[PDB]
Amino acid sequence: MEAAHSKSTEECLAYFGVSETTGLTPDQVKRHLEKYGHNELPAEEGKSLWELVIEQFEDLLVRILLLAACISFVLAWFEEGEETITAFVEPFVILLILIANAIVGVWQERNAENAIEALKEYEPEMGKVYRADRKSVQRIKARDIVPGDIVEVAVGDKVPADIRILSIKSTTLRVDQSILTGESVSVIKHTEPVPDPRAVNQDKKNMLFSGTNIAAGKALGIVATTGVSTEIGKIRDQMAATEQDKTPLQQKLDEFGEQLSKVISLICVAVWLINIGHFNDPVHGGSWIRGAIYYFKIAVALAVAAIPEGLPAVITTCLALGTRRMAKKNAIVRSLPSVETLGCTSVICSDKTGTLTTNQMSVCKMFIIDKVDGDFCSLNEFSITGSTYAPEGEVLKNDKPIRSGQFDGLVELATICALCNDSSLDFNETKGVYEKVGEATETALTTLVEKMNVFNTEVRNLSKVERANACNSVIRQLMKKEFTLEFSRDRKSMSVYCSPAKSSRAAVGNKMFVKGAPEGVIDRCNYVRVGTTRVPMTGPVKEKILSVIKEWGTGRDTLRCLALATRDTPPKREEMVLDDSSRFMEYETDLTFVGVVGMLDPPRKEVMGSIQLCRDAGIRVIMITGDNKGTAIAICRRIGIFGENEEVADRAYTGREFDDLPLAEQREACRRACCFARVEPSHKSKIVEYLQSYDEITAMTGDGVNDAPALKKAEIGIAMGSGTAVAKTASEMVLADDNFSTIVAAVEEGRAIYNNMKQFIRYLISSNVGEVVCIFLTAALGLPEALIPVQLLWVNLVTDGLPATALGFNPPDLDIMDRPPRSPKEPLISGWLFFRYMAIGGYVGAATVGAAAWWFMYAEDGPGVTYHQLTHFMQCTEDHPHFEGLDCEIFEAPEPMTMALSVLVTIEMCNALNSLSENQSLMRMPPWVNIWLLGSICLSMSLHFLILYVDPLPMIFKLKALDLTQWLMVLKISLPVIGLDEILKFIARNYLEG
Ligand SMILES: Nc1ncnc2c1ncn2[C@@H]1O[C@H](COP(=O)(O)OP(=O)(O)CP(=O)(O)O)[C@H]2OC3(O[C@H]21)C([N+](=O)[O-])=CC(=[N+]([O-])O)C=C3[N+](=O)[O-]
Ligand SMILES: [K+]
Ligand SMILES: [Mg+2]
Ligand SMILES: [Mg+2]
Ligand SMILES: [Mg+2]
Repeated sequence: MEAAHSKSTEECLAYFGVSETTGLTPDQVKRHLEKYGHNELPAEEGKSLWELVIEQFEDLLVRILLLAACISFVLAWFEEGEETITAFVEPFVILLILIANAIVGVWQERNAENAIEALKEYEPEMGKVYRADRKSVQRIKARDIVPGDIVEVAVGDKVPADIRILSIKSTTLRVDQSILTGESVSVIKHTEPVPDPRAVNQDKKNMLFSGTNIAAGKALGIVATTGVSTEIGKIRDQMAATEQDKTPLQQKLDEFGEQLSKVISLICVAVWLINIGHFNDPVHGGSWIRGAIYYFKIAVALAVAAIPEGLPAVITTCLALGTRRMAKKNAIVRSLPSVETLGCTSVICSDKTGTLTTNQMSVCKMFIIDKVDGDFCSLNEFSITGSTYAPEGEVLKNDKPIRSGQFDGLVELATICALCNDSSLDFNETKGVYEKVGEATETALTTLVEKMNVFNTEVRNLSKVERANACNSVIRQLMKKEFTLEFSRDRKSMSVYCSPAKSSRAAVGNKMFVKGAPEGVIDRCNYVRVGTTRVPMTGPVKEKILSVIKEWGTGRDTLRCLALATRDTPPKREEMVLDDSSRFMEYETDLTFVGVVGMLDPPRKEVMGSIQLCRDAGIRVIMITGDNKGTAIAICRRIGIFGENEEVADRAYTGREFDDLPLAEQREACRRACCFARVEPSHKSKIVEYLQSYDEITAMTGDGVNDAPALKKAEIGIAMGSGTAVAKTASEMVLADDNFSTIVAAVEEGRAIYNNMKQFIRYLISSNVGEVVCIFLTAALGLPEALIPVQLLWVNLVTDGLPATALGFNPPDLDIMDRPPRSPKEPLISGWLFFRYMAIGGYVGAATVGAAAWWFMYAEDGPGVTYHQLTHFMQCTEDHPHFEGLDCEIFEAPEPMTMALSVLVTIEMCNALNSLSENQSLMRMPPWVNIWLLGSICLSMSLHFLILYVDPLPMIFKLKALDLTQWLMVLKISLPVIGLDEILKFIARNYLEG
């Protein structure tokens, strides 16, 4: 039954056909279960199935490397008639890397969700119904509640379904709806229909919503909606329809691959076309394969040589360590490339209740009467530190710690807060936090008493369980609560009747403690207490009170105020009737004013500073709450979204205000406004969608069910640890300790990750360029091969593979978060940076062939051949006239190849130092800054000196120990690459941009 809110109670009972007193007949229950089903959502699919491994292979970089692994495998398997390993090793080790690259991927999010599921422990939901089976109320399974079921709820009960209220057994019924509507205060329910057409759940005050909590009172209702049809279920399907693209980092790596897939196709056809004349016609050789496609085969192999091969591992490595860093900061991350997405965020959309605030009422201000000199009235005002239900906090007077006990007025103020209270404080030892029992407004008073400690009770050696109501149990030993006068709307206050206990100080008679709305309570006061003494209510005194209450009610410190009073001479209890609550206001007269407490749903202490750090980084914060506008504006002014006296007007919109604007004017209002209040869960995603329409990477921070669709819509969703389950599943990042200052740390991380990522990409791609140039120059000049694929394989994975990993530990700049977020359209690799590594890449290729050629001609240790003999080494034969005094085996010597390899590994160690910064000289920013890099240089160089002197390795890498003087030549070739990059860096500093 949809829209049950807009229909009368008797109209709802007719829809299912069930008496209010009897209940559902088992015949009806059986029919109502086949026409509506079980009250539950589809099974939780937070299980990482083994089909989600293909998601790790959606990255085309891995796919390119996978494709390059397959086209490097086939040409060596069916050709050349050689089953050696040299051509076979690279095919499977690439495949061995990729399968291992996918391991960490499906293990990270698996380890993540196992920590997210740990956040909420199993507490099976139940429900209380009335049926024709038994007259007594029977507690049944929550899932077995059908629409049309007569359901009663009491204080503390979690509403099992979307229920239309029928009758409120108590005077008033308060319902906490923070997790669904973001409403900071509990709502009072009625039974009358709401004929509002465009009504939000917040306007539907005649129904109970599933998932919400009952604050106070009890009522009996009719279930109008169950299962996925409920307001929670509607959102579950709402986010199920919500679709998001790949993470900004993941899609930025993809476009780099599309650029690398082009040069892979470019050099594949370039080598194929330059050898024209030989191709496009069958020549002497290769008749088994028509067309002589031999030139195509060597072109494909050369294209594969351009792939950094080791790169898809060094990237995942960098993200992996950056993830556990956040884990140290109690931040759980779903996907690996989601650790960067917060580093390129332009707008952070945050929810209010539960996210920006603790969602726990806290008494922060509090005053009593100090002196009454007829015309002069002074007050004793106090401040209370805290922001949670925890008994942790001290009472201050004029920002100085005081003992509440030495104030007689405060002792009585506590006595009222402890006795006139139907709520308690409990310590959830499972979650390790303090939770409320009943109404938040009263629990705040309970917390206040525990913090005050008016009798100075030692509580040091008490467990957190019995600490929750320690100071309150001391007060409750003094007076005996005879009965309580429940809250009523016409009066807006409540009171309790108390008689002394244990005959202690029986000189005084019974008392009556009252609390309620200030103006209403004070109007019924005739006396004000000054410590222990009482004086009449004078005009000036009356004014001094109301002036402060009005001040605390608005402005700088907008609070929820509450006046506290006692009735020194209460009526005899036999002359009081507790049947009609309209008599209660009269009983609460001739009162004595004691004091007033100020409370609010306070912002988290880390929120204000975090917002400023985001602003300094150029990240605009925007509040999106379902709470009323007044509270929203007030919170914004405290955290720094708005100024103390800043004129908001159309920088803040409500649900209706925003829904009345045309679509064109709606998206333009999302770049101006920074506060949207009284907002449906639908609008939250729409605001995110609008910000994304201007190509802005926007984040979302929430905790409630109404935040779920927006948490999923954003590029990155951030869920609070003390939030709903659906919010946790809809997000990628989960703050485990609700620390808001973790976000700004995840921004610095994401900016440090991306910057370092550009570095070891440029570092690895430059090496492969040199290799391609080397292989090409060899085939161009007809020289002996300088580098064999087995050597380059070892290099790109080990020797310059892990120094690239050490580049992921480059120190963050000081100007890392004083600059705006990077541009979305801005590419990972630019045309300038392309030329930059292509220039040093070209040098590497020319240096490698030059090193080997040096050994053949001008090296004293070498044969000293001429250039013609070197370029015609294949025409060499025994006793060849043009090769006099030379063995043709000298062109297969391992010594010149060692030169080409030692010049390659050394030129990368120098390039590693240049890869420290992008535009900073080594003279300005010294190379001894990164100690992680230097360690990688030594280890890789250690292996290089290990790969020459060990003896078995030179026999498989075709190498030999280098000469003591020949090493000096290597340094005279490798070192200039520093000066090359230093030149490129020089015309970058204030010459490329200045
Ligand atoms: N309009 C109203 N309708 C119903 N109750 C009201 C009320 N206005 C105040 N109260 C009751 O007045 C107090 C101050 O209002 P506050 O928080 O400053 O709001 P204001 O700005 O002054 C008025 P606004 O809505 O036009 O903006 C409130 O405390 C309790 O009920 C409230 C309460 N509770 O959970 O909220 C619980 C409770 N018990 O016992 O559980 C008792 C209250 N009480 O007053 O006794
Ligand atoms: K997300
Ligand atoms: Mg290779
Ligand atoms: Mg919230
Ligand atoms: Mg108000």
